[PDB]
Amino acid sequence: MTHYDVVVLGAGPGGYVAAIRAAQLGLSTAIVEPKYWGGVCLNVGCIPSKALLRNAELVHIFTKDAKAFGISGEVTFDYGIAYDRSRKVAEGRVAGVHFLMKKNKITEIHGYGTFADANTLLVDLNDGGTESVTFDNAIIATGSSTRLVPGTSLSANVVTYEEQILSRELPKSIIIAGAGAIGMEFGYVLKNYGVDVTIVEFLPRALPNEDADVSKEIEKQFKKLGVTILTATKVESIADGGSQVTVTVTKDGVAQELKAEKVLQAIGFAPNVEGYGLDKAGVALTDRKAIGVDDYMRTNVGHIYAIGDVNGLLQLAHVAEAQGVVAAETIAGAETLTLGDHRMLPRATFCQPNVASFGLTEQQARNEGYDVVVAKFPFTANAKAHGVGDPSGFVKLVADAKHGELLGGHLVGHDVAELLPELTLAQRWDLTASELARNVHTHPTMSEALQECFHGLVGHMINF
Amino acid sequence: MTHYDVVVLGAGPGGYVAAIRAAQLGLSTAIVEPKYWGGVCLNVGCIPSKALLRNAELVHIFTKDAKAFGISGEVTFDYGIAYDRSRKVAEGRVAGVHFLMKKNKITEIHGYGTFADANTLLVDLNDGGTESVTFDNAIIATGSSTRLVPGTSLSANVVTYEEQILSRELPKSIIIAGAGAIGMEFGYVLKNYGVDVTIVEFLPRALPNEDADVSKEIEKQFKKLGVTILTATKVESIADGGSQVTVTVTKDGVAQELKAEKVLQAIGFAPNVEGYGLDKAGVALTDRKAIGVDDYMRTNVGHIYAIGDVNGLLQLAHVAEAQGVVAAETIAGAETLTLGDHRMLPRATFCQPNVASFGLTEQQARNEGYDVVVAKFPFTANAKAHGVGDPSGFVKLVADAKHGELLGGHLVGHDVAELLPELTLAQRWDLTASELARNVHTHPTMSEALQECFHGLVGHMINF
Ligand SMILES: Cc1cc2nc3c(=O)[nH]c(=O)nc-3n(C[C@H](O)[C@H](O)[C@H](O)COP(=O)(O)OP(=O)(O)OC[C@H]3O[C@@H](n4cnc5c(N)ncnc54)[C@H](O)[C@@H]3O)c2cc1C
Ligand SMILES: Cc1cc2nc3c(=O)[nH]c(=O)nc-3n(C[C@H](O)[C@H](O)[C@H](O)COP(=O)(O)OP(=O)(O)OC[C@H]3O[C@@H](n4cnc5c(N)ncnc54)[C@H](O)[C@@H]3O)c2cc1C
Repeated sequence: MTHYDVVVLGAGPGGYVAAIRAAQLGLSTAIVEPKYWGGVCLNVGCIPSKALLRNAELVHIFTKDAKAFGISGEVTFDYGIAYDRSRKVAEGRVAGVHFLMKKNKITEIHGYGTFADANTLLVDLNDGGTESVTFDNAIIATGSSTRLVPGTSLSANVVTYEEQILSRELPKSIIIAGAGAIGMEFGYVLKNYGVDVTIVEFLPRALPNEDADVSKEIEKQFKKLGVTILTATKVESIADGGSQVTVTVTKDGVAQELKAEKVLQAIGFAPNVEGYGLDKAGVALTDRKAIGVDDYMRTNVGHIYAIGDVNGLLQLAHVAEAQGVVAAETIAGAETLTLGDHRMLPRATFCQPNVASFGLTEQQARNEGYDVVVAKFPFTANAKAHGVGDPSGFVKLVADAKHGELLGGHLVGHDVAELLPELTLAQRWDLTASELARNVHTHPTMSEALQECFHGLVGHMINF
Repeated sequence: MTHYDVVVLGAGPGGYVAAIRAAQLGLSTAIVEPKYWGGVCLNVGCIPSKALLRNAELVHIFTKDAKAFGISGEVTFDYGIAYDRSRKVAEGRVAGVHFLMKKNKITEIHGYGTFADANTLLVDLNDGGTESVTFDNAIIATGSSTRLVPGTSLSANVVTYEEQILSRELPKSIIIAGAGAIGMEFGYVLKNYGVDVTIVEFLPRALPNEDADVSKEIEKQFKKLGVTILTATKVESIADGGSQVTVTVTKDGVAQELKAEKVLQAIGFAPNVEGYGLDKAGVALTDRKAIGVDDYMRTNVGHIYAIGDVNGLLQLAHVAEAQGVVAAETIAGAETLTLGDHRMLPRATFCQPNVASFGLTEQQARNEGYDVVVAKFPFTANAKAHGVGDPSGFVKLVADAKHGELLGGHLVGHDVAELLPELTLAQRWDLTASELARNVHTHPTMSEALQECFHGLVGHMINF
């Protein structure tokens, strides 16, 4: 039936952006989405959570630091309003997507898509109808879905980020499976609102993907916040009894029964790869059930690309958009530039203090065989940190002794997730610590912490 | 009979930092300071003021968005406590300075220095003594002082940043002369604490040194705050009546009276150049009554350098430090790098929303015959901005069409002062919009605004 130069499956951060880039390159484009315009990110992930995170932060300040700031008076916080605001922000962002589609003359198709042929797509319109769509190129951005603990299932008390982020009421207590960004974030929010929070992690450290120093620090903050985190603990089963939930866990042989009114499943996310004829299109998967892809987001099938979480490279919004652009451009044959080693891409957990990082960890760089060089500067020695009321955290940078090329960056502190830009730019365009050390940073700011690390990397730090 | 390889006048940011770099380079160093160790910045400038801006920010967040965040109850902010914190933060930084002086084996000389020769310094010790010190090199970092309005004088109710920032009690009202960073910052603090603030600016724009777009925006914010700003108005005279101060001003060829309990004078700062025998050393001044220097902070006298506000290039703390390094490095004969066109150096106003900028403004870049290219991006289209509860402001970039080289950056919004690093690094190391547009930014962050501008600079944006 209808035909288009390019058709994207999914309107998440990766899908709607790849669609825009395709449109900007003069390519007839259409996007197929049945539910979430803006994907999980805008509707029930990035956007809404960051809103709640901010609310939780203020509850923290006007509580634990009220006296330190000369604040008096009895004050209370209604999570309901927090919830409502988060939904409003999301709602506004979603509206933006539809605007962008209209502005770029991108055709929207409201329904579920299924590959019938290598260049045909059968769509189940949300109105009940059904239309066939031919395409010379296709971009799969179907995202991913939360992976539950083997043997367990979702119920009224055992939920995923989705059902939890849409709850206007909070439980008296909760048990979170997974100490990843998403798990830590909910822990921060919930705890700040009076919910007893226990976080269980199979690996030996919270935020295991991060550098060991970062994990150790963020664990200090959470324990200080009142959150109970259990590492090297394995979740055996989750039994929802109605009045409460019993999660059996094991650690070094000993097994105990943890009970809470609710349990959030967040151990990981597995790409959505089944149910829409990926096999009929010819697209192959990986040993990890992820869509195989090359440096150009291209799949085993030439005209079919896979971007976003569906390829499991780095399940993060900005990555999905980045791959989307690389997908569209390469399709149009226009100038593009592969992202390269996806480990060099930035990431951040938005609890307070923030956790931001990129590249390899100290240990990682070592095992890799590089001539590792490390510099670490505490925020207790930063003026801005003291002025804002959060002197915690630090900036740890990793480079190679040869010419001083950055290998990675690991930060923890007040909104440090904004300090990554300079680092990645330098690593991507080969700017050594020597050049970084000659860049003047405004005073007084958190960024100065980076400047000192640049100095400690090259020669000696000044204000330390 | 004491002699040193290098002698530093003034212990402000540039001073003590210069002394530090010198020591690190194995140079016998001594620093002369009679009053403020850490200079105006750590004692009554940067440091203390930033802390006060943080308290004011929290007062603004509550009084205006308390319900928007679901905060219920009535609280009170005690400025006296805010004041006490600012002093603690300050004394902490000062104490740190002495630490670095000892750590680097730098000799502290407590007293006022006066030149007698090009290699001899007479010192009026604070203990009443009077000794002399010789040197092979000298670094003049005597900072600046408040330039009063012609014909006016200081008094009990007519003060400068020093008396103001050091007062624990607040006035019922105040008139601030000068809409520069310092003036605007004080307005914000005082207003948020219940004071009736009126700011008078000779020029037709607040923050006239910034880009017109930024000035307009910041002017709108302050109006909503309740701050009265009179631009294109000249202060004719200030009469301290004891129980009331009268400020005669002229706007539209018509003189009129403005009255308040106090009046802050902050129209500008003049480099400290007299009273310490600069002529005895034979150091020349510019037509602006500032110590002349070359790209290496070198004065007309070969072994005499001047850094900081004293040279009036760019009166800021990071600038002073950066110049100190170049100075000390040049003396020691170590590899260095000139800062270059000081106009490209970053600056920021720490009121909320912040104001951050660097390089040329749009109009300046045009007047200088550049093939100007601009890219603006609003924060209302930024996910993080909504999450934080302040989508106001924007990011304006200006570049040259030749190769997409950056000429200037002008931002306004939530703590945007932390977003300059990437921009100045690129401008300093010939990275263009094209390389900048290929740098992925963590989502969702304020820095994503930069990323959009980069795109709209190389061609077309994405989320707008
Ligand atoms: C609570 C939470 C917080 C997060 N916080 C962050 C953060 O701070 N930063 C960050 O970078 N990432 C964050 N993430 C992750 C981020 O949301 C994902 O990385 C991102 O959404 C992936 O984008 P995507 O476009 O690949 O897919 P998704 O956004 O998952 O979108 C896929 C879309 O495709 C549609 N679809 C699927 N199959 C079909 C089909 N067959 N036909 C038609 N449509 C289909 C779906 O309905 C869906 O809307 C967070 C996630 C969660 C759950
Ligand atoms: C209220 C206020 C807020 C500010 N906020 C900021 C901000 O947020 N960010 C920013 O970057 N800048 C800010 N500034 C500006 C910043 O403080 C100055 O740019 C910086 O202090 C200049 O450093 P300096 O070393 O040149 O001189 P100063 O710090 O002024 O120090 C000069 C020192 O020299 C000493 N001295 C003078 N003559 C002699 C002599 N003959 N012998 C011995 N010692 C002598 C003095 O006693 C003094 O301590 C602010 C300034 C004020 C007033």
